[PDB]
Amino acid sequence: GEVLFAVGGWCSGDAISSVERYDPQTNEWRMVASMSKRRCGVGVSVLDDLLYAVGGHDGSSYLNSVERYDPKTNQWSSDVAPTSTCRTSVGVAVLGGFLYAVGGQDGVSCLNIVERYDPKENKWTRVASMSTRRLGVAVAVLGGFLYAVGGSDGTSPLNTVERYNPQENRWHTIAPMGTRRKHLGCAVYQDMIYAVGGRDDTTELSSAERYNPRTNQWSPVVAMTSRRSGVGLAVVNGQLMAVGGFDGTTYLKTIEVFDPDANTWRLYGGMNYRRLGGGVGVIKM
Amino acid sequence: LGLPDLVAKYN
Ligand SMILES: [Cl-]
Ligand code: NA
Ligand code: NA
Ligand code: NA
Ligand code: NA
Ligand code: NA
Ligand code: NA
Ligand code: NA
Ligand code: NA
Ligand code: NA
Ligand code: NA
Ligand code: NA
Ligand code: NA
Ligand code: NA
Ligand code: NA
Repeated sequence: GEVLFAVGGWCSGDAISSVERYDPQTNEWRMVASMSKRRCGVGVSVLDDLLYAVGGHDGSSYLNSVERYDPKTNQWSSDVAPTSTCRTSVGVAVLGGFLYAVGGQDGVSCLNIVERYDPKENKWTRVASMSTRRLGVAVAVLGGFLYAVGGSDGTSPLNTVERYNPQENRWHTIAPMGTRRKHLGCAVYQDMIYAVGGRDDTTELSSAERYNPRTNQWSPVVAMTSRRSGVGLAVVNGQLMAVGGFDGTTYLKTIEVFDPDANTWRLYGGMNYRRLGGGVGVIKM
Repeated sequence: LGLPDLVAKYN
């Protein structure tokens, strides 16, 4: 059984330190321990059964700190080495036992740098930089590759996509999305990379699309019920769930679950708190 | 400096 954690975010002028846990078996969201820092634009993933919160922005400052949460003790610890620069609206994912931090902004520039965290050494190390600077990038891991999808180069949202080969330590550009998207959500579902929401040049998006590495093609997916920029996306007990965001008017606590058989997204009441640009992580309990 | 791109208003 898996549970999903929603971490941090932004609502109505403030960054958020609170954290909540969704239990699929009961469809209930419960508050757990808060982080030491308020963090919006926070990178979140799970490595060796610990939930990581990388960087973000606390409402006053861009952050380079990292903290991690043990569901067994319900404690956050600030015992993780910091990243080499601030990392806000950074994509974070796990590949080969390392936690990667991809893109973001440091407060002065949009980033193409990439570093990875070795939990055995408590150490971050720079690896190959991306071709493109990408704040608000989303990431996913499939077939031994780390994908960097969309983002903004500081001038415009991007439809471009690249993937990282850890054996070569090289990035390669692959097929682009049909829509430019920054602050989108990405996740692997049914061996394709799903990309949902974000903002294009003019609006928060409800649209979605998916990438098949066999064909190197993106294809449209049925749109979500709500437009959602700064949306989280994860698979929990085999179900693809979009979490929170901002629709153009309202900070969102609702969530949506994709039903591939019905080809529709189903909207649910969702979280205790509205969260734009939090992060999500999935723990196997 | 500046508000993060994620959160600054568009209107
Ligand atoms: Cl609930
Ligand atoms: Na809070
Ligand atoms: Na804080
Ligand atoms: Na700062
Ligand atoms: Na800090
Ligand atoms: Na660039
Ligand atoms: Na932009
Ligand atoms: Na390759
Ligand atoms: Na577009
Ligand atoms: Na144009
Ligand atoms: Na498409
Ligand atoms: Na609101
Ligand atoms: Na709220
Ligand atoms: Na995760
Ligand atoms: Na940002």
